[PDB]
Amino acid sequence: RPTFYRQELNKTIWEVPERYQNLSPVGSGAYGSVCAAFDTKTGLRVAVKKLSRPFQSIIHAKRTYRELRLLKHMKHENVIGLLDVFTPARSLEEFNDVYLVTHLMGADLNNIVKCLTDDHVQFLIYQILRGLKYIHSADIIHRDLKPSNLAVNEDSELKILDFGLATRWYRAPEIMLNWMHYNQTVDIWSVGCIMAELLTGRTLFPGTDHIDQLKLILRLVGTPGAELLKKISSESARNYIQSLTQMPKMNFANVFIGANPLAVDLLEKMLVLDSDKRITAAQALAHAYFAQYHDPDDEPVADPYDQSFESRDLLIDEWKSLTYDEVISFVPPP
Ligand SMILES: O=c1cc(C(F)(F)F)c2c(-c3cccc(C(F)(F)F)c3)n[nH]c2[nH]1
Repeated sequence: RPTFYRQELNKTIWEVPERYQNLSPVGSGAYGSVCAAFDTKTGLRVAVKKLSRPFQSIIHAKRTYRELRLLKHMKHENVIGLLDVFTPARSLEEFNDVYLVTHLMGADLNNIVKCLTDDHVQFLIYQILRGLKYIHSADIIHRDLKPSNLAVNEDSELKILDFGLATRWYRAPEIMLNWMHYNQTVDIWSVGCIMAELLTGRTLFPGTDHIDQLKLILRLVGTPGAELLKKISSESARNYIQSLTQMPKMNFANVFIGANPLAVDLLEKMLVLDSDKRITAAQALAHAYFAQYHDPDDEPVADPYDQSFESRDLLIDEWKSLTYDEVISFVPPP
């Protein structure tokens, strides 16, 4: 056990081992607090997230467990992964705080949209796909892909954060409609919204609520055709969709006027209404538009990921304790 030490950071008390010096705040919400820090052990500058109220309820105890499990598993250069996880507690008894350490990045991909040429787009969307491809392959849906959770370095290396746990502007139509069985291509939808915005400077679907959000989607990709109408289970949804004014599928080359044609082509493939026909992350990597970056032996997939716990209803002391085992078994990466 290393030697810890204490300090007050704004509202919160922080108790981090001595290897992290010069804590400084960076942002905080109901995620927890994040500080910037120096890691003496590795020379790296890191982000340290102190979780807010890790075990208030059954749903926070599960959230905490899930998030430790996700971070422990992600090892890929376009996806955040865990440098360290630690607590001040020295037994299960006194365990009430969990800290996660990851590579610092602070800028997010919005902090760029308000500053975006063609090759900059290519490199940025190719990286997101290369990380979705890894993510999807362990059988995980990000579910909330959006500019603010895509972090970029000063040399424009990109990493996905906040995966698996979950702004309406980037959600697929099927989620707006509440479909309970959506597949991984909801993430590819959002990628489609994000590349649009980068090439043009504008939000593609700045819906002002969820009905609006959908009006604006169907305006570009058209109302459902019969092949798709026939796969909708839900009475009420079928009825919703089918009761709007019929809208034709727009020509993307008009709407994206003078974008690279290759880029317009990819969009047209990401933004298919029918989620069964949307391109996949692995197939999009092979698309013409990443001609300059695509390499099939440098686009790895993930180890299997045991998500069997998502269907367990456990006590608050049980997730707490499963988390604890996970903090303990943590083997730092090389
Ligand atoms: O019970 C359901 C409910 C839905 C729900 F998405 F519509 F809600 C669906 C969908 C589905 C998929 C993609 C896009 C759409 C669209 F946005 F075009 F309407 C619907 N496929 N199958 C369903 N079965």
